[PDB]
Amino acid sequence: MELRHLRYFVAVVEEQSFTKAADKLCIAQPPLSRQIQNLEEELGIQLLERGSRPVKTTPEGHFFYQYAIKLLSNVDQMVSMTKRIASVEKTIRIGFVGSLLFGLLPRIIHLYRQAHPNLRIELYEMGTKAQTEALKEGRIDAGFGRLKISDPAIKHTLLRNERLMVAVHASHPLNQMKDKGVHLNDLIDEKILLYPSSPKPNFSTHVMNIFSDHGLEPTKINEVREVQLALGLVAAGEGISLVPASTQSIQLFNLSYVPLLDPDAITPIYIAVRNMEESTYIYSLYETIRQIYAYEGFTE
Amino acid sequence: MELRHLRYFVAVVEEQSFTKAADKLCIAQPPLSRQIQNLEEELGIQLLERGSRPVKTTPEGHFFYQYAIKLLSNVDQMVSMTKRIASVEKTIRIGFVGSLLFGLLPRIIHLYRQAHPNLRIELYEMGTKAQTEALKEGRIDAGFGRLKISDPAIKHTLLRNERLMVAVHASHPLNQMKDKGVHLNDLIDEKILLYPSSPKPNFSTHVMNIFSDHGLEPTKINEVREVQLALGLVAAGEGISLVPASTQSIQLFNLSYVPLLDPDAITPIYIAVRNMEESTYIYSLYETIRQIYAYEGFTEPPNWL
Ligand SMILES: [Cl-]
Ligand SMILES: [Cl-]
Repeated sequence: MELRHLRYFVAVVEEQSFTKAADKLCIAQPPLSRQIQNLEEELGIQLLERGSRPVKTTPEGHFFYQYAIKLLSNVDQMVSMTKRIASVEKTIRIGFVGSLLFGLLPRIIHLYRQAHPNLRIELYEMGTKAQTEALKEGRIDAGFGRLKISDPAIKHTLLRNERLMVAVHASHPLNQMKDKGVHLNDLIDEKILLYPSSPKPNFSTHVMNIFSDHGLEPTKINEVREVQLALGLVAAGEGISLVPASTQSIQLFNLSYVPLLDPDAITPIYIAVRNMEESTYIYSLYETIRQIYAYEGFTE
Repeated sequence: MELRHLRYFVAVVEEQSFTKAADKLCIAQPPLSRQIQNLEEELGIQLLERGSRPVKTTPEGHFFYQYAIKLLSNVDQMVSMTKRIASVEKTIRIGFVGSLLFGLLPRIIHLYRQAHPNLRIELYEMGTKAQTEALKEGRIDAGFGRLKISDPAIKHTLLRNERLMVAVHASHPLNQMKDKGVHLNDLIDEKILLYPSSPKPNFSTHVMNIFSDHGLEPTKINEVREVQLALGLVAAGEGISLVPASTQSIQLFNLSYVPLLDPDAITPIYIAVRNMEESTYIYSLYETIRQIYAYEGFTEPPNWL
């Protein structure tokens, strides 16, 4: 078949008539019907319900239609992307901490891909310290993390203040405050599961920092390997855990998330680049972030 | 006898029923009638003509009733009167951490004082944790500190972000950077003097928080008793220290204060009050803070009114 067949079919489904679609396609109705008849026989499948006056699709017709608008949209994308390629083949390398996979970062990267069709993008999971060294050595070009950096060779900027939340078993008394929220102070005597167990500093450093900023130091603490351990163990009755809000991407039976009322019970997200960085590719990454944030209704 | 006896008797006389009086006093019938009996047997006279409904007094009981209600009334007046002659002098109690003595706090208090000449102002040196408990128990009315509070019964408000500075001996290599400043990262392998040694959390807890916020954990740390010890030992060649910028009120020979380039190398100042605080005395304290800040060229903290 040809793209003509797909375009002819889609117009008929959208206009809901053989003659009405012919007007927008600028052709006569007899040959338009033949093409669709030729498409159906070439497929050996009935796509349109015959013979409806306001034409309706069959089960396979509806399926083929949704596929077709997507395939024809890909052609449009192909053409548009080809005309905006960078002549010199570039690679951009991005470091990130694992917790960022649960929020906006992936769709930011995906959007970034589309802005530079021929750009090779390499993604590396690394902590903040590793990010700092990699940047200075030029092994990454941007790092996304949750900790501030002290280093004259690095420029870090606050992107957003994500809220912290408490993961609890549904039967925990604190789950009564699911819609109201609680204070860090309410958590002082709980069994608290910190994570990950990876090289420090990491997210568990931050959580304990947050308690410490409020004059608090929990003593019933257990460090577990990764987020899923923390949440799985909470779901199994082992205690509670503090998580970034986006970790709600994980929902488990009898696991519940409770908001925190302390204004500074937060986990900031930063972008780190080299101090003297001015690559258009990195400015473009910043704008992609801004684009996504705007769609989400963020400032900040 | 006790006042209880009088209240029980008065109730039976006034209701003319042991049941109606029992339901008025929120007690069972038996104790009511036994207690009156104890009174009657103690005084040696019959006060009530029991057996007859409605319940009425003897001649003796009728007289006793009149003295009893007056006596009970007199007791209530005694208590009310005693509450009246209790001190009319208003006292405001203010908690603060010692490091704030080097900055704007004393002049804020002095100005506050001038605004309220008949007010007793009491000042107590205490840490954020003790402040929090003192506020909840009403032992202070406002607390000034350098740490956030997590307690639903307390409201804390950021007043200003004070810069941290590095205190060094004048011959330290870091002091070659006095004009430009240095980074927290530059201090990681130095001998750092933390203070004070008073109950945690305190200023040393905050300094190490600042480091930890920036992924740093200095290992050459020595806790000393007080700020002057820290600065004195620096001046003596024992290491370096991190101080609030206002601590520059203390100047020692060959002691040099070096700026930090990290934007978040700061030590915030907070006022803490009870969650539902609305006393004009405290609003006035708060306005005094804003007036002093405006005079100093500091950004004013947000409006109360
Ligand atoms: Cl996010
Ligand atoms: Cl000050």
